[PDB]
Order: sequence, then structure tokens, then C-alpha cells
Amino acid sequence: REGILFTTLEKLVAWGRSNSLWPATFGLACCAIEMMASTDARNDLARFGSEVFRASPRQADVMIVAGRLSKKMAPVMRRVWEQMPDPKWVISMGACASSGGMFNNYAIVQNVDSVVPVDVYVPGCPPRPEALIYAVMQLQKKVRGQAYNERGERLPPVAAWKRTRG
Amino acid sequence: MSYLLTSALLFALGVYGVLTRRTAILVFLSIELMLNAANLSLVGFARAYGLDGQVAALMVIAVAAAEVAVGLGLIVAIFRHRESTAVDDLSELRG
Amino acid sequence: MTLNVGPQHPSTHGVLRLMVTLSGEEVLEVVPHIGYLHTGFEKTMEHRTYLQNITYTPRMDYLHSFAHDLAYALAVEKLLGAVVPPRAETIRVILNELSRLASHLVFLGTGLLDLGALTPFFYAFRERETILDLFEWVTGQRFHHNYIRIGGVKEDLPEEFVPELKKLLEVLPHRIDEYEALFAESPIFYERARGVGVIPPEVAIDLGLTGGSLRASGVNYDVRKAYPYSGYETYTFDVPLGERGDVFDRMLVRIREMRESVKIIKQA
Amino acid sequence: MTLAILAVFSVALTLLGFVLPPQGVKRATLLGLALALASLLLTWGKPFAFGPYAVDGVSQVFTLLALLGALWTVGLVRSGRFEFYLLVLYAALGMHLLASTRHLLLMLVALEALSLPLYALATWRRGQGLEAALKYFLLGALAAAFFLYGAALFYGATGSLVLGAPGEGPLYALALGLLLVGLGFKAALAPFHFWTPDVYQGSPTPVVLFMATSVKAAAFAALLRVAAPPEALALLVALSVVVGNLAALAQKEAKRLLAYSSIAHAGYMALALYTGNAQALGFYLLTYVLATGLAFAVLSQISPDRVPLEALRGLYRKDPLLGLAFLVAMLSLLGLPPLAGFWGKYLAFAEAARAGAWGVLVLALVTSAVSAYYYLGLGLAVFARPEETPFRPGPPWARAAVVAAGVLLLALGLLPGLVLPALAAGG
Amino acid sequence: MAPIQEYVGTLIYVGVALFIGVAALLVGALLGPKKPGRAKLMPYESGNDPAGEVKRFPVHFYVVAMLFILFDVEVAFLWPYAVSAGGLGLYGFLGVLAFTLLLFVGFLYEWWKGVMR
Amino acid sequence: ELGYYIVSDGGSMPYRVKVRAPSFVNLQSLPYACKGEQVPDMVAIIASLDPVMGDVDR
Amino acid sequence: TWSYPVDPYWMVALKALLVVVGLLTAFAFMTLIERRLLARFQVRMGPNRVGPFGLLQPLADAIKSIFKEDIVVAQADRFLFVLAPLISVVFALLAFGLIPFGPPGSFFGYQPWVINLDLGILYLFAVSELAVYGIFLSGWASGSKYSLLGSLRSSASLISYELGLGLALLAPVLLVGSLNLNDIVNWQKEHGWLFLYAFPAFLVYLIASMAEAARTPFDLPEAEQELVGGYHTEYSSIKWALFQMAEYIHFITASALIPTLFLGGWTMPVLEVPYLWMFLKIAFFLFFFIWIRATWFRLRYDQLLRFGWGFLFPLALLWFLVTALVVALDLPRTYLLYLSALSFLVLLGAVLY
Amino acid sequence: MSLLEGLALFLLLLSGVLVVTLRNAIHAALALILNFLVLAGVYVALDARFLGFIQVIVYAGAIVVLFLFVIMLLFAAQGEIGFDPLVRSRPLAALLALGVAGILAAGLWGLDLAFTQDLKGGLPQALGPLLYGDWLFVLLAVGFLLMAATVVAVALVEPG
Ligand code: SF4
Repeated sequence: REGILFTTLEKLVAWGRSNSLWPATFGLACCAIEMMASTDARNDLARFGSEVFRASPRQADVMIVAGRLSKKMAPVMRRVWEQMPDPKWVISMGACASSGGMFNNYAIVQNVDSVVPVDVYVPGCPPRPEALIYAVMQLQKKVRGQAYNERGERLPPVAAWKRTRG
Repeated sequence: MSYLLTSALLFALGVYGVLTRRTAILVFLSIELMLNAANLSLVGFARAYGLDGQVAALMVIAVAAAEVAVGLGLIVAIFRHRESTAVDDLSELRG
Repeated sequence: MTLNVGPQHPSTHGVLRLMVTLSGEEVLEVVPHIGYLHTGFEKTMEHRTYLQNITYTPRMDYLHSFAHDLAYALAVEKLLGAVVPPRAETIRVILNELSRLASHLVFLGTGLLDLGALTPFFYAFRERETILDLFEWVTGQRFHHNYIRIGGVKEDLPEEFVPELKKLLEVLPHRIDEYEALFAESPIFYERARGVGVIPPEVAIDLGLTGGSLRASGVNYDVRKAYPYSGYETYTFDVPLGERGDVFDRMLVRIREMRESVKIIKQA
Repeated sequence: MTLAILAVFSVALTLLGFVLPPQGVKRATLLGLALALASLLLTWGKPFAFGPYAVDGVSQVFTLLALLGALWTVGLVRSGRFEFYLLVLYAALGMHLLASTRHLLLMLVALEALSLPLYALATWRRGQGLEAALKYFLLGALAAAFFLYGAALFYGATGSLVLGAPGEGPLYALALGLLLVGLGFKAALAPFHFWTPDVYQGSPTPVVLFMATSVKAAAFAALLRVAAPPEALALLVALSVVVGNLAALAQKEAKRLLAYSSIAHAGYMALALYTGNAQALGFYLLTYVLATGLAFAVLSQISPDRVPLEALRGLYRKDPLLGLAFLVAMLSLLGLPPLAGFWGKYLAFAEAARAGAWGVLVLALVTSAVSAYYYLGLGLAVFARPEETPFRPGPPWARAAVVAAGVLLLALGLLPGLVLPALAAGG
Repeated sequence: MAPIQEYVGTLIYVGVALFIGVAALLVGALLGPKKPGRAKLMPYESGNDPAGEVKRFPVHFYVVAMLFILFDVEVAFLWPYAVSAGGLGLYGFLGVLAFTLLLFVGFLYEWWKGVMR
Repeated sequence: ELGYYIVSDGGSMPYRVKVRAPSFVNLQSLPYACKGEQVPDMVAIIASLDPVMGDVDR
Repeated sequence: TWSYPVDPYWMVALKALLVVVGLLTAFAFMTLIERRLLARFQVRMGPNRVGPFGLLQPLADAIKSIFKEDIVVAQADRFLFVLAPLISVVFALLAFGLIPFGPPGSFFGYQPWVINLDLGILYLFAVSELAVYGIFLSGWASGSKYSLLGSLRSSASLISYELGLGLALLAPVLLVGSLNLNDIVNWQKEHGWLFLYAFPAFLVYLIASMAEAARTPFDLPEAEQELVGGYHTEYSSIKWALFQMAEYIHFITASALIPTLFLGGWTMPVLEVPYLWMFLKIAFFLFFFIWIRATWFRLRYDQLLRFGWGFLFPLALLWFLVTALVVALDLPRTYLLYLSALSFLVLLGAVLY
Repeated sequence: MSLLEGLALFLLLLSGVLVVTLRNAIHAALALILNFLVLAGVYVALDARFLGFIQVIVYAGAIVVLFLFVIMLLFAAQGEIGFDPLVRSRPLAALLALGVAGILAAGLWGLDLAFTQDLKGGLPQALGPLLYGDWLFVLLAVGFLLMAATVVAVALVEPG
């Protein structure tokens, strides 16, 4: 009960879902400042179903884990993630997050994917905004199911069945 | 005519209301309903006696409102230093 | 009540957990609770080389990156007594001041965003892009830089750097004004800012505030004047100052700084 | 036209008082009241309606009383909260307004108008007086509703909204009752009086002064304009008078006793209504007011807060004059001759006798002896016991006042043929 | 009098709207998968939004509320007057002005007193 | 106020890297700064001081 | 109506039904224009993909809203949760059919409204109380005292402003001697558009309708990029959409009334073009607010409370009173004309220094 | 008429029942509004149209919200022990309810009247002049009552 299981429905609904992406950014790093950049002022995101750019999971289901983080943030983020609605996607934005760039330390959390499952990595710290665009284009066609892995291997149209959803 | 019977019932019900209500605020609510019961009656009779019962009504309303406001004001002033929640939780005047 | 304003909210994006002891309509005191991020750079860098440490320096200042970098650079340079070419030093100030402008752009950008009218941010950002484009040119990096190198920067300027640099200095004065234009009038601006941000100069030092807070309370305290370091000795420019600790004052200071910075560019 | 003055002063002061110091407001307020009061006297025998506002002798008289009582109470105030003057003024106007009408809707509004500020005056934040307040408020609001339905049923029984209506059988018979309850509570007729004892115990003396005067007056004022069943009337009275004095035996609490007494007194006043002799009823209330007014002033001078019986004793030591005054009062309140109380009783009875109502009167008489217990219980207590506990001496204002009052009491005892002449409709 | 038609029409209108309302909610409700609130203790602001050490609130808000009622009554009366306004003459005008003037006095007291902080 | 207090032991890496972080010190002055303030105002009062969390967090 | 059409229960129904869904589609494409007009205003490209011009993006959005969890959280009660948006939308929807759309009997000869009553003003005024009911209720429903407190602010404030709107509507009833829209319109048909007659009442009304929920005092706390409204952020999916929807429906409703009032909707002695003239007035004010909305700030309700209450409402009734004096003695209405015009002129002159 | 008419009065009464049943405050309060909807409707239905609206605006529109705001201000309730849960008093209350209607009922089985003073029904139009003259006193009284009320209310709450 989510818009699937007839030819029609699944493409329909999936187009709906795919094109309405509402980003909730989880700044805690330099990413954010590039993210405000990423919003406006050169390029738009409103043409990708985004007026949502702001802090409520009550407004979004696209999780952008944006920035290098610490131990103290893991349960927090976890919980924030939990307080989203049922279908939800996890972007792991940038190197700082994705595998912990140039820090090997107790303080930090390396490999953000630990805390929550991921579907999209987008390396580079900083990356270019545009890379993120490319990434969400990916994520678009990914949730559309018109994607694979680099071994031709298919995957679910959500991030949210890799570990438990709620 | 029916309505005017109804009006008396609505008053009666209201009395039962007032008497049941353990918390005060809800008492006060019950009363308000009674006040309108009257006014309904009044409206029927206005059709009879020519709409002076309209003007009446208007006045009634205003007074009622007035009497509400101030009473609630009082309720406030009572429980802005209290956690009690019904009238007979204050009792020392009884003898 | 003690209200708990948690991290990442709303778009203020300090890790901020804040225990606001309220009167239920006022703030009494805030016990700020922080430290929910941390790395321990200071530790890590003893486990990397000096060269390597230059990686770390802009990685703790989203704003003026190059300043951290410079400050660290200087320290090293002093230590082994190394000198820097004059041209190098020229470049270094240029980047620095360019980075200051950047910082200010972001400061006011966020200021608007944080609260008050949202929009002008985007214009300030347009300019920021211009700045970024300048950085992109010379360092191949949007921000974070390593162009500065020990003994001076590591390679020559682009020629392309000269046109564009002039260009943006042309546009900016006017632009700056127009941002300023939003603030000083708007009597609502007044009614949101003037009264608040209070703190005596005396207490600013006791609790430790630094320029553009201290100088936001108009107390002259440019470390570039007081402990004048390279080139700035021989550059004219003045101190921009407020005269009281409030938001209101801060905001205007910054605008003036930018103009000073621009003259320094011009000088450079 | 006196009314004119009232409204004006009230309104004007409202804002004025903000700038003025509270002492300047005490000065102001005193003047206003007095000024209105004067003009009232000075307009005696000028019968002037404007609309539902319809001044007669009766109106004049009863509002005379009301202002009087309030003048007294206003005297006493020695706490800096400016409101305890301000509100009183207002309220007074409201009762003036109450009296001079026969148009029901105004009457309704008017009843509420006087009762509202009274609630507020019930609070100097003395915790009991808030408990009191609440109960009272709620009960009041109940009586309102009755009174309102009654009025609706009056419009029901006839298109009239003004008394001097033509009347009918059953429904009107009902209707008059539904008004009489409301009025009853305000006049504290049994069994609608109960709160008045409790509230008095809780409440500060001065407050009570005003209430115990004005409200009763007012209630009766309007009651007179209404025409009521004598059997119903008789019931009410009986219960009122009986329960009152019996419960008055129980006491330890002076004020609460006095409440019970004035229920008996209320019953006694309620006799008059068979005839509706407002010379008589005028007379009565004047007399009652004086004594009670007097009594509470003194009581305040003791303490403005809960008083035991013992506190009363030895009063002649404390001050002789006051002791005598208070004595006279108690006797008048007994209704004893050659005090005016005798006449008040007599008169009531005379109208009763015109109605030929025997049983009622008999009962009345029985309980009128009863009352003397506690009256001597206080009045004599003055003279005995060499002990006393801290008390204060007050202003010369009030002291003199009281002594004036006590002389005026026994004066009208001796010269009732003064007032009766101009209680025809004043003069 | 007035035509009964539009009042009838009112009932109609209300019936339409409410239906479409109800329709919308059941669409929304019936669609979507449902999972437990296994990890739901709060829904906004990790670090836990404050409540339950609050139960008191400024009376400020009360003041406003109370005020408003009184003035709504004010307006009420001025409607008959507005309608029949001309033709009530000066005698009209003076009555109304008085009334108004009373409520303007109301404002001025609580304002100069200003216990609404 | 920016500065680095750097102890090197003469290794290839320093033996101490102290960073003077101004904003961090500036934040100490916050309970002070925000005495007796009004509730919608308090947001701005934080913002006006400029937090870069790197200073703080380190 | 005592001189005006009637139509079948069925035709009534049809018009209603249409008008409801019309306003759905309205809201949709309104968002589009708002987004795009915003972008442009702040010199930016916008929705242009998935269109052309982002046309189909609202569809996507709506579809997004559905197929989701839509749950009540513990510490709330189910019924209240459901009701609380519901109410607001019903009563937001309701009140627009009152207002016309053109000249009488001319919606293909059929009446250009869905209801028309005889009591214009009252209805409007009446509906104005009921939205705020929805609001605070939601607050309470949510069971965070955080949400609640916001809603209390909100409502309080709103309600404050609500009253000034009351004081506004007496004034035109004077002039026409009536309160039904049609006649009011028609009054302007002879004499001319009503803001001429009473510029400060136009003015004060205007700014009071600002004070409606409309994202344009633009703090409340509003929700979207500030401390939030409590009618949101404790909500989910479609229900959330509803709230947002409502705010906009208000916005436009208000934007319609202002034409209704000060102009005729379609009166214009120059030409009669029914529908066109409606939109043009709409459009004007619409943009007008949005331009303010953009370029002007979030306003502490503290300030606001001080502002409206103490200055704005007293001056409005004051203006009324004056007009009432004139009207009571039934003097040349020219005599107001001069003054109205002048007061504006004064208060306009006041701007510059 | 008496089918739907009957219903509406039933509903009205029904609303009454709820408000005297519930001890879920909100639900209670809310019901009373639903009450006022019906009641208003019937006003209009009985040609008291102006009155219909004023009922709506004030009595419902203003008042109950004010009620709720207090119950919010001081938190809701539900707790059914007084010091005396007076459970014995429930039927006895209900007794009194029967009487008080009963007596009116007797009177009204014999009541007879028409309803035929019809003019324009409740419309402020014809009522204004009358109000402005005859009821004028009442008006001015009213105005004073309210103003005094304001003063009272204020004085009640704050220290000062
Ligand atoms: S990847 Fe780079 S830009 Fe992103 S948070 Fe890490 S250091 Fe910052």
C-alpha cells in the first residue's frame, strides 16, 4: 500500500516520488555553507521538487548527511532519521562524512554509514554543488529502478530496507 | 410551541449539568447553556409579541458574556497559585 | 522552564544544546551545552608533518580559511627564521582580505537568513560566488588552499587574475551600499536590534571577546595595528568601530571593514 | 440628573486616577459621592422620569441609604490599592440604576452590575475571601439564570417587559417565583442566604458593611415593585427567620452571627410587601442600616479579620462612648423601644395585620425574643471583664461618626414622627 | 424579510465542503504503509522539547482574550446603528458616541496601566 | 585574536599544537550576553556574535 | 436579494462542486507562480524542468504527500488530531462562494456566485473566527507545550487583528446603507470605487488584512525556515499539506475581498469584462503583498502587539466615528471625499524626509 | 416540518447530553459549540437572522475560546473524587431535573398562543431606531457595565 503492483501505479507514483525530492540537509560542517550555495545563486533545486531545504523531517524524507561528525552525534542523527516518515533516502554527502577524510581518531566517527544505512555516497570535501546535482540525478533514476551497481547488480528503489525502517 | 418545551428541557439538563460538574469551570459552562435556553424561549415569544425579545436577547448576551469573563478572571486568580481543580477543594468556611 | 534547544536547528547550525532557564516569557540565563563536535586537531597534528598540518588549518574555519593557515605559517616561518618575498607578502594580504570579505559576506548572509527578511542573502551570495571564482582561478580550489606555502606561495598568479580583480572592485562599492541600505532604515531593523546585544567593554575583556565584538563595542583593538604584522605596517587603513555592544553596532562595523579591505586591495 | 453626576464622576475618575496619587483619589472619591448625595436630598420631591429611569420618593430614599452606607465604608480605607474606592463608586451607581426602574431587562443588567464589582471587593487577597468569592460567584450566576428565565416567562405571560403589567393565572404565578428566587438570593432570603454567612466569616469587615447595607436595600427596592403571593412570601420568611436565629445560637463568630440576624431582619422586612408600604419599608431599612453600619465600624477597629466573642469584652474600658453606642445599637437591633427598631417592627406588623396574617406574625414574634441572647451577649460583654487585647483608636472621622449615629438612632426612636411625614414619598 | 434560498444554499455549501474534506482524509489515511512508533518518544528536536515543567503560562494572553470579547459585543451594537444610521439624527449620533467613548476609555486604562507587559 | 602556540621538540612533527580559538572564548560571554533577554530575541543574539563551530569544537 | 435570481438545488450544487475543485487547481498553480516569481524576483532561474515551467511538479508533490505514513504519535488523541486540520480546511474553503465573480445573471445567464445572502459582511466576519479555532486546537492536540505556546501567541495576535477588521466593515455599510455585496458594488457603480470615499479605511483595512495568516507579517512563528508554527512540525504528509494550503487559501481570499471592497471586482466604467477585471485586481494586490512579503522582515509579535493594539485599531474606529458624524447629519459625501484623500496625502507626505 | 425540525431539536438536546456526560474537557467544550450551531440555525429558521449571526459571532465565536484558553492556561482535568464523589447525589440531582421541567410542562399543556407578529424577522434594520431611543438607556448601561467589568478583571489579576 504505497502505489505499486500495477504497471501504471508504480511508474506513476514513482515519477511522483522521484521528482518531488525534498532535501533536509544535516549540516555540521563546511558542507552547509556550500549547500546554501547549492541551493541558489547559480543553480536552483526548485526544478527538482525542493522548496524544502530546511529542518523538519516533517517536511522531508531525503536525508543528506552532510559533514564530518563525532561520537556524540551518532544517536542523535539516528533518532532524527527515525523521526522521518517511512520511505526515506540517505545521501551521504561528501568525503568528510563518507569515510572520514583525513582523520583517524577516537573523537570522530569514520564511515558515517555505520550509524545509518546509506544508498548514495557523493565524495569530495568540498565537492562541487553540481556533483550533488549529478548525485541526485543518480538518486532520481535509482529510486526509479533504472540503475544498478558497477557490477550490473540491481538494488531496491529505497535506502530503507538495508537495515530496519521506522 | 415545541421549541419552547425544548427550551425548558435544555434548562433542566443544564441544571443537572451544574450539579454533576465536580470541577468548577464546567459548572460555569453548564450555566451558559441554561442562559441560552431562556433566550430560545424568548425568541419564540418574540415571534408572538413582536421582537422586543430580540432587543432583550441582545442585551442578555452581553451581560452573560460580561459575567463569564470576570468569573473566569476570578478562576484564574484562584489557581495561579494553586493546583486544585474543583470548588470544594477550598473548604474552611463551613461553620 | 529550562528549555532544551537541540543541535542543527532551525538553520542556525551550531551543535547547540541550550538550557534556557525561562520565566515562560523571558530568558533569564542560558547554560550553553556544547562540545558535541570535536576532533582534537591539536592532537592529530602532532602525528602529521608540518607540511601536512597545513591541510588541517583551513579545515576548522569555513570562513576566512587562509587566516588560520597564515597564522600557522607565520609561526613556523618565525621559528626557523625564514623570510618571504615582498611579492609573496603582497599576494598574501590580497588573499587574506579577499577572505575577510568572504567572511563578511557569509556573516551578513547568514544574518539575514537567521532571521529577518530572507532574500538579500542571495545577492550577497552572488558576490561570494565572484570571490569564489577568484579563488578557483588561482588555487584551483573553491576554498581550502595551499597556495600559500612556506617561504611564500608556491606559484605565480594567473594573468587572468588581474582583469577580474579590477572588475569586482568596481562593482562592489555600490553593492555594499545597497546591502547597508536595507538596514539603517527599516525602523523595524531598529526595533529588532538596537536594545539587544548589551555587554560592558570592561566585561568584554573579562569574559574575553575579540575584535568586531570588542571593536563592535568600538574599543580600538586591531591586532594588525597593535602587533602589526607583515605589510600592514606599511598600509594605510583605519580601524572601523562601533561604540556599544549591540547587534546593531556589529552589523554596521562589518560594512565599513569591507570598504577598508577594498582600499587595501587597491593599495596592494 | 443625580444619576447624571454619578456616571460622569465615575467615568472621569476612571482615567484621572492613573495620574493622581491614591490619597488624592481618596479625596476625590469622597467628594463625588457626597456631591451626588447632596443633590439627591436637594432634589427631594422632584419626580422626574426620563424613561425606565423613573425617580420617585422611594427610589430617592433607597438610594439615599445606599450612598450613606458607602460613605461610611469609604471612610475606613487605609490600604493603598486605589481600586477599593474606585469600584465601590461604580457599584453605587449600579444600585441607583437598579432602583429607579420597572423595565426588566435593565433590572437584570443592573443586578449583575452591582454584584460584579462586589466580588472584586471581596478580595484583598485574604485566602478565605477568595474561597468565599468563588462559591458566591457561582451561586450568583445560578440565580441570574433563574432570574433571566423568569423575565423570559414574564415576556411569555404578557408582552410586557415592564411591571404594572396586567398579569394572569398560572404561568405568571410561576414567573413571579422565578424572579423572586433571584431577588431572594440577593436579599439573602432563605434558603438562598447561606453563602452570606460563610462569606462574611471569610470577608473583611468594611466590605461587609457595604454589602449588608446596600444589597439588601436594593433587593427590597426592586421587590416592592413586584407583587407576590402572600403564602409563598410567608413560607420564605418563616424559614428565614427561624433558621437564622437558631443558627445564631451556634456562634463564636460575630460577623457570621450578624449575617444570620439580617436574614431574620430580611424576613421582617419582607412582611411589608403584603401592603407594599414603602413608608414602612423605608423606615425599617434606615433603621437597620444604621445599627449594622455602626456595629461593623467598631468591629473593624478591633481587627479587620476574624474575631472571636472574647475580643468584644471590656469595651467600656477600651472606650466608654463606643461601648454605649454599641449597646444602643444592639437594643435597636433587638427592636426594643424607645429606639426606632420598635417602630420598624411595629410598622411591619401593622401592614401584616392589615393582611390579617396571623400564624406568620406569631412565629415572627417568637423568634424576635430569641435574638436578644446574643445581643446582650455582646452589648453587655462591653461592661464586664477587665481584660482586653490590642485594638486601635481610629480617626476622629469615624469615632465622631459612630457617636453621631448612636444619637441619631435613639433620636429617631424618640421622634419617629419626623421621618414618617417625609417618607410619604420623601419631601 | 429575506429569501430563504441562500440560507438553504448555506447548508448545501457546507455539505459539499465537508464531504470533499472527508474524502481527502481517507485517501491520505488509506494510502501508505504503517509501521510502529517503536522509535518515537518525541517528533521535533532531539535533546527533547520541554514540557511538563511548564503548566503555567502568562496571563498576558488571558488579558487579550478577555478584551476581545468585550469589543466584539461593542461592534454588535454598532451594526443596527450603521444600518439605520442616517435618520437617527443628532440624538442617534450622541448616543452612539457616548457608547464608543466608553470603550475608548477602556483601552486607555489598561494601556496607561500596561500590565500587559 | 588568532594565534598558534607551537612547541616543537625538533622532530618532524610538533610536540604541541595549541590553537588560540577566538570564537570559542567569545562564546564564554554568552550567558552574560543573554541576561534577562526576551525570547524571540535570543535567537538573534546568538547569531549576531558569529559562531564558527570549529573554534569551539576543535 | 429581493430583486435577484434563484437557481435549482442541482445547479447550486454543481456550481459549488466546481468552485471547490477550482480552488484546488488554483492553489496548485499558485504555488508554481509563487516559486517562479520568487526566483525571478531574487534574480534566479526556477522550476523549468518537468514542465515546461515546472508544470507537473505539483502533481509530483501531491503524490509525494500521499503514500506515506500518516500517524498520530503517542501523547495525543486520535480524534483531535484528525479533526484539527479538517476543520480549518472546511472553513477555509467555505467563504468564497458568497463573493461574486461578475455582473448579475451573467454566468451564462446564471448567477455569478454560489451563495449571495443578503448579509454580506456578517458572514465574512463570522467565518473569520473559525480558522483560528482550528489553529490553537492543533497546538493542544499535538501535546507539546512547545507547540501549544506558539499557537497561543498566534491566535491571540490573530484575534487582536481580527477585531480591527470588524471596525472596518461598519464604514461602508454606512455609505451604501446596506451590507450585501451586490448593492455595495452597485454603489460604486454610480458614485465610484469605495477607497476614494474613505482612503484611511481602505488603508487601515488593507493593513489589517495583512494581519491575516498569509505568511506576510511573516513571523508568528510561521513555519518554513524559522522557529515553527505548532500547527506544523508535529504533522505529517497530507495533513501538513492542508495547513500550508489553508494559509494560501486565506491569502487569496483576502486578496479577493480587497477588490470586492474597494473596487467592484468588475465594475470599471471604462469597459465591462467580467472575469478579466476580477483577476486584475486580484493580481495587483497579490503581487503587492508578495513584494512586501519578500522584501520585508519577520516581525516579533511583541512589536506587533504593541503596534496594532495601541495605534492601529484606535485610529480606525476614530476614522469611522468621524465618518459617522458626517453621515448621521447626512451631509454632502463630498465632505468626506476631501478629507479621505487628504489624510492619505498627509500620511503619504509623511514618508519622506 | 416535524421530522427534520424534530431532529434538529433532538440534536440540540443531544449536544446538551454530551456536555453533561463528558469529562474530556475539550470534547465537552467543543460539543457546546456544536450546540450553538444548531441553536443559531434554529434562530434563523425562526426568522431571527441577525440574532442567528450574533449568536454565532459572540456567544459561540468569542466565549468558548476564552473558556478553552483558561483550561489550557491551567491544564485540563479528569479526576473523580471530590472529598466526596457524591455518587449518591447523581440520581438525586436527576430527580430535581425532572421536577423543574415537570412543573413548567404542566403550565404549558394549557398554554396557547400564535407567533404571528411577523415583520421582517431578526434584522438589525428595523430594530436600530427602537434600540436608539427606547432601549437607549439599556445601551448606555451596558456600555458602563462592560467598562467596569474591564476594570475589574484587570484589577483581579496582576499585583497592582
Ligand atoms: S569533506 Fe571537506 S568540505 Fe566536506 S565536511 Fe569534510 S572537510 Fe568539510
